[PDB]
Amino acid sequence: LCGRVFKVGEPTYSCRDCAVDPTCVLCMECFLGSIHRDHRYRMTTSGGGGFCDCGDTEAWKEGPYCQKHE
Ligand SMILES: [Zn+2]
Ligand SMILES: [Zn+2]
Ligand SMILES: [Zn+2]
Repeated sequence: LCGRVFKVGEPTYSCRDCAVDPTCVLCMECFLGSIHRDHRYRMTTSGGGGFCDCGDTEAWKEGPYCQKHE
């Protein structure tokens, strides 16, 4: 229920422990309210476009939702 579309220069966060593949990402809001802030995460700046995968159970091996969207 996030669905945020990233803007130019916006940080995106993946979790190296939980992402199903390297394109699985969270926006800043969802990352900071998720279990993955305590994991090995990777921040990549968006060039614009793409979207947050919070809530997609097929994107995450654990912790698919943040506290705001669960
Ligand atoms: Zn989000
Ligand atoms: Zn969320
Ligand atoms: Zn994780």
